[PDB]
Amino acid sequence: HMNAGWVIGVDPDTSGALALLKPNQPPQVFDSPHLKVLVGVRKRLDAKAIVQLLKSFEAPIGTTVYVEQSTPYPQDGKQGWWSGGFGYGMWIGILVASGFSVIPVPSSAWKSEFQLTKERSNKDYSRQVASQLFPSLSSLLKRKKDHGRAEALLIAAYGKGIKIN
Amino acid sequence: GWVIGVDPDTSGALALLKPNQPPQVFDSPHLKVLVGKGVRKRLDAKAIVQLLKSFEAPIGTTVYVEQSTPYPQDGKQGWWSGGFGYGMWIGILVASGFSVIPVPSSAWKSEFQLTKERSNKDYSRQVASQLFPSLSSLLKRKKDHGRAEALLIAAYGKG
DNA sequence: ACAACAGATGATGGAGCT
DNA sequence: GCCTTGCTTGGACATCTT
DNA sequence: AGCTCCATCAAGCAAGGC
DNA sequence: AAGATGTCCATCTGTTGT
Ligand SMILES: [Mg+2]
Ligand SMILES: [Mg+2]
Repeated sequence: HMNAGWVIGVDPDTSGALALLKPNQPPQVFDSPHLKVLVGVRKRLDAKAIVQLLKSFEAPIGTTVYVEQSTPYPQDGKQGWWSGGFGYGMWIGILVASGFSVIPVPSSAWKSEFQLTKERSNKDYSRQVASQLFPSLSSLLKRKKDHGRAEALLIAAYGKGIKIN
Repeated sequence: GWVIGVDPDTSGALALLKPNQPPQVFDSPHLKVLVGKGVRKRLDAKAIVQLLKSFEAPIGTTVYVEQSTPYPQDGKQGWWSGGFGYGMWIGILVASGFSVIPVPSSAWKSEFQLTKERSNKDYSRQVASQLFPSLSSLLKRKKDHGRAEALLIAAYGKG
């Protein structure tokens, strides 16, 4: 049956974001909190700020959350393979440990519902798509670096349409 | 008062040191996921959460987690699994209210001496079964490296 | 400083010394 | 079956096409 | 702060041995 | 049931441009 609860979508990359769709209320989008961690320095997801961001929502138990399940290319550096596994594994861990119902979503699935093929590609037009589905947040999607916000929104609007049990 | 040590890899362990109760080690629960062709073993986050909750440890108990630092020669997939296990344990632990402290693999050497010569083929399992003779039974097979590693991280944290 | 862009795809931690 | 050893170090996923 | 060394794994998948 | 085919990302580091 059709999901009437709260729907969250997560772009788990280190410049990713989380979108929160409540029924009958305006959509919201949040950039993922990060840290300067010395390794010199790079960005890691901030688990502590994430959990307190999730705590702030005060969502019901078992609220469904759709997490993009992404898969680096053979030519991407091993460091990026590591970071990829880290953000994904941290997001699942926090969400599962926080009582959310977690659904991984292949990148192809949500891009499929919104007709983001080679022509009119997701990188060049996903922000625009998110804008016209959620006009109230189009101010936060006016920049290239906001690609993450847009994906989180479209992952959420994808999962919203998935019938549940 | 309580000390937990965690080896975060796909066949790692978690060790739990209580005051006035014997020490304990647990294998990390895993499920089987289907990636590409064949199946991969991943940490089961649902089961880990249940495990921690069963401990009934004080709020904000300190958990030492071994840092994942793979070699250049290692495959990309193993870099990814490394980051995954590490980030998942960190996620679960922080969200469950524990206090996480990352520990490098070499950190326990400073307290208990280890060297490239006379390398740990089975050396780790010996140091842990010395320090925790209660559990010498569950350390007698090579597969039990991860349990020894969890214990030894725990003993570093405690010390 | 913040952003957009271009290009390759990459170890890391630590102790001793300058 | 499970345990150990030896070896490289690695795409995943959906869609056509036999 | 720099900069020399130098030590630290693991995943994943075939075979054998039991 | 397979097998070949197609089509998807991103990190991390400098460099340029607001
Ligand atoms: Mg992504
Ligand atoms: Mg280890």
